[PDB]
Amino acid sequence: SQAIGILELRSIAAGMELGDAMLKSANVDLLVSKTISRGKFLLMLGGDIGAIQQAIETGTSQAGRLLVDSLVLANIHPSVLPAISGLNSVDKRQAVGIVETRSVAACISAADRAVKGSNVTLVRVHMARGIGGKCYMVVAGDVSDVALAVTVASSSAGAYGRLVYASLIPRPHEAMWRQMVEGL
Amino acid sequence: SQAIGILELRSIAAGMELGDAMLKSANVDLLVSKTISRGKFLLMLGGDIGAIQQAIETGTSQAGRLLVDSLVLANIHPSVLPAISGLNSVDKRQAVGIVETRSVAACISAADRAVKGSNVTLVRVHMARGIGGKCYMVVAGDVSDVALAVTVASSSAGAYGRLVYASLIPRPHEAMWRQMVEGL
Amino acid sequence: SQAIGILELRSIAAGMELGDAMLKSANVDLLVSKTISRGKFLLMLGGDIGAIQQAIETGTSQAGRLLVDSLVLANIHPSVLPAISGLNSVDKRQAVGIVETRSVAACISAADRAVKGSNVTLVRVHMARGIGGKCYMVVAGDVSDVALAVTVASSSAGAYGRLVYASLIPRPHEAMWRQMVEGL
Amino acid sequence: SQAIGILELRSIAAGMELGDAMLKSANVDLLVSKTISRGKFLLMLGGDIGAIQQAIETGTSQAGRLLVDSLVLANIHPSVLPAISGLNSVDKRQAVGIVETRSVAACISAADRAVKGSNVTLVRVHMARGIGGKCYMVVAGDVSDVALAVTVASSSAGAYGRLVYASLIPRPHEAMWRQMVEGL
Amino acid sequence: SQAIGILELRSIAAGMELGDAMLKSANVDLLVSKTISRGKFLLMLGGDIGAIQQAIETGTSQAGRLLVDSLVLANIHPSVLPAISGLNSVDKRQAVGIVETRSVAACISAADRAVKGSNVTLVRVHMARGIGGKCYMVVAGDVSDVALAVTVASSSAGAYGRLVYASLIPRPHEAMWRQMVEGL
Amino acid sequence: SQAIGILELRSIAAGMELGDAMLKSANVDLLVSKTISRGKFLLMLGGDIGAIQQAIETGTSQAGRLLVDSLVLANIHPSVLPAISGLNSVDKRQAVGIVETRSVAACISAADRAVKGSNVTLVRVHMARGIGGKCYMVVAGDVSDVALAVTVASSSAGAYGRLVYASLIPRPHEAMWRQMVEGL
Repeated sequence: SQAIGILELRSIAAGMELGDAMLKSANVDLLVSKTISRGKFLLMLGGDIGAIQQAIETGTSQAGRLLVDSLVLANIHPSVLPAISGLNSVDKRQAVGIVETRSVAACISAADRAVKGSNVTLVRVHMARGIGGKCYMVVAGDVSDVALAVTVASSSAGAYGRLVYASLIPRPHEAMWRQMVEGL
Repeated sequence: SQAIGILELRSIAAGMELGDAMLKSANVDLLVSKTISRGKFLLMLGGDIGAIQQAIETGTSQAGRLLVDSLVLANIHPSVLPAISGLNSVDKRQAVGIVETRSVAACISAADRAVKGSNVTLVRVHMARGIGGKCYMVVAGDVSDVALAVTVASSSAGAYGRLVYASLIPRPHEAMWRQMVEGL
Repeated sequence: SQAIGILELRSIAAGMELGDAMLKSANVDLLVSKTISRGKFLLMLGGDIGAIQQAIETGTSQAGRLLVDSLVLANIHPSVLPAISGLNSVDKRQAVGIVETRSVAACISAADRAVKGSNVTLVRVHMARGIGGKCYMVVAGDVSDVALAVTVASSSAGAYGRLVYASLIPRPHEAMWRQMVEGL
Repeated sequence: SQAIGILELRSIAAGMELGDAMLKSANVDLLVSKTISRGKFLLMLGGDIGAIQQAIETGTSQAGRLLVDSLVLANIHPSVLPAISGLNSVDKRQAVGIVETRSVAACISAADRAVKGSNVTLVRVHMARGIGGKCYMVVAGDVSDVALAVTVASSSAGAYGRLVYASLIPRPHEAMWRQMVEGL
Repeated sequence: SQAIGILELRSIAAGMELGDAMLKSANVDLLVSKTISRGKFLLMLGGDIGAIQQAIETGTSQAGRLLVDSLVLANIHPSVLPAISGLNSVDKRQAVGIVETRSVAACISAADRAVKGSNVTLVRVHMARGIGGKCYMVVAGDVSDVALAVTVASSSAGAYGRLVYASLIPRPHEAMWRQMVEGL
Repeated sequence: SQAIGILELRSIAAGMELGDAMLKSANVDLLVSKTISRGKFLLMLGGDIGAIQQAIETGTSQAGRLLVDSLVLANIHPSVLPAISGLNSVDKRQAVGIVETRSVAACISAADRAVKGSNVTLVRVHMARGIGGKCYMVVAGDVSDVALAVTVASSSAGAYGRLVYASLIPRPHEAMWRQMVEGL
């Protein structure tokens, strides 16, 4: 199915010459393109596995030694990709769970295995910064649906030692709701 | 409600003179008592918060230099106590969950935070070797309630970080099952 | 012919979620599964070279950081597999041979190089504690065939140097016998 | 009177070829033989001072580099030998005494200095793990004779300082009792 | 019941200004008042727990930084106190036991638990010097009475790691008698 | 029965003055007398235990500090001695086994116990150099006879930690034959 591509650079200008260059390389779509402290830059792609590799190989080779890190992920549930570049609309307020990971590489793995393993709506996959720091996912649904989403995430991230904490809020406060599902 | 008391001794003989002692001191129940490598000894007690606090107060005051450590845990779901000393009757085979911890202090606190929080039956709590070794609990029930129990147990054990791994098995094999709920 | 697969994990719970997993993954047989001090876990599998390679490929890819080590052994005399998991029926008392090794990887390779090479019946293969601890095999039969088996086992284990000692007992005492072929 | 012989080997297989050997060498009795962590092996023999000295002389000369250590103990109260290999029939429940030592060499010398010195029946001598690990004896009888046995055992073991702790329990609980005189 | 108070100073003159000052502070009684090598001084009190604390608090505060150590013990069998400042008269020559301890604090504990735990006559509690060196007790009575006195002392001192040796002489030589019970 | 005597010197001329001097000292026979790198010299004797000791004591005392090492072995099967100074004639081409040892002292022990323990013909006991380096034996006979010869050798050398490898060639190539039994 779909794929996630990531390209992290040490120069902000390069990430934009390499941002516009991967858009013309294949039919990939841009999800994240923001500066990271203190000087690094982040690019996140998605789409067909062919387009992604053809786009990530494109940027990596041109980046040369400006490239700080680049990864590509495959077999990603399509409902993960809009959780990266934005949110997903909640159907109705219900139970919530959050899984915090130690590296963004493990964060997408735990969500992919969480949507393909339950019925929750993956709300958003936000990162406090970078590609090696605190990243979290948010999921909502039944008290049971969320309960299964966390355990598969707590396993897929725990099996790689990149897990910080995972909690479940069955009755989330009206305030905390509009912060976990909407961010503010 | 109920309470757990634990006393660890540097001596096997010192544990037994104090073992019979706390039995007479009040109205507690003897839970665990066996050799801990390379020669430490472990005691566990389950009764009322009053009977446990005085019994443990009897042991820590007379253990002296042979006392390695002691701890008191209270407000415990009663079914935690028989899962410590023995097994709980598995009504019918269903889903199985196991949380593995590094500290039995964090194992019981995770086990207590499971039976209060879900409809699973706390099958057993085992300690492979030591009060700082690989302890783990087992819970069984519907795939829904088991996933919740594994998460509330991993939340309480993960906030203390003594969480090693926590997995859920919905469809356990015939060979696997008689080894999780019975041990052998 | 047949094949052996082995997966060692840093976690007891992680071994069991993966244990039930490789059972469903193909057509293998569960050989060994128990706690390894101070808290590692061991898995062994016996089936066909195809079913074992994919099952082990399922486990090493999902064990992650909890994976201590893994290994695949193939082209195995079938009677090695039951000597691993249990005992083989001693027809009549005769001579006894035992080769003791430091690595179970070298123990099975010595055990396989014994039953193919002599008419002895591979009684049992035991692992006192660990995949790097004192493992040993036992073979029985005529004093002639047993001496050959001890030598071909010590040749294959001595070229790897993980050979500790290998002795032959032609006239085993009544007390000795029920301890070598049965263990107790 | 009688005598005890002890031979400790670095190899499990080397212990068994030599085990059957000393059985044929004279008229001794096989007392103990089991795996000692992490892979040492232990042998104990009980017979006559003549049969034990030659049997041990047979083993130390042929053990070579695999020999960890050996020792001969003589002029032993006969009832020490069955307390080493097994248990002694507790006639009726009474007072219980236990002396815990660090060395089995000092444990037997304390146990021998107990049955000669009091009317207690030496219930059992156990070795939790190793010839340098937590060994201990158990004696039973009147509260009078048990206290004397614990003292003469602690005097002989305390002059060697390998004494860990020595306690007396006059009124042992029902749970405590079946664990001291039987072990479980 | 009664109490033991101890005050150890670094100045001999101060221990006598503070010796006469605690006599007028309450109704306490003086037991020991001798110089310790090389310059330290010892004061030992007894009587009601109120008088002792009121006397020991008196000396400690006035001693200031001349105070080397001060302790107070409670629930002391009254028959211990004359064994400190002197001896107790033997009713008839019989069995004897001696318990040597590593600190005077543990020496009074083992005797208190020895008289309150048997029927022996605590003869004397002498110290070779100081409050942190070799101190011993002497007890006499039946062969059984002494046997129980030693084991409770060997436990009360062993549980705190301040025990050196404990022996029992059932038939003490006529000479050694007038040295353990009378000192010379 | 017979005996083996060995005398290793640091001077080549001394080993020949001491070579001719032990021939006139008793009725001993000379087996080996060759230079060892880089300057050491080797003398090997045989015959009655009286003659050997009387010859080895003769050379050792005269050698003074030129003596690098000297040993004497007793109860040697007479068929070992011609395997040292030369070969033994093969009756018919059959199975072959070779045992390599880490010190010449263990090499003669494993052969002595090999001829006295089977029916093979000990072909030759050659050393690549010195008395502390790679020495091997060669034996021929049945596939079974050799199989027993190796295991007793692999034990007698393994029990002293001076064993390198031991193999068995049941169908030795026509070429390798004339190299293991004849040397070339």
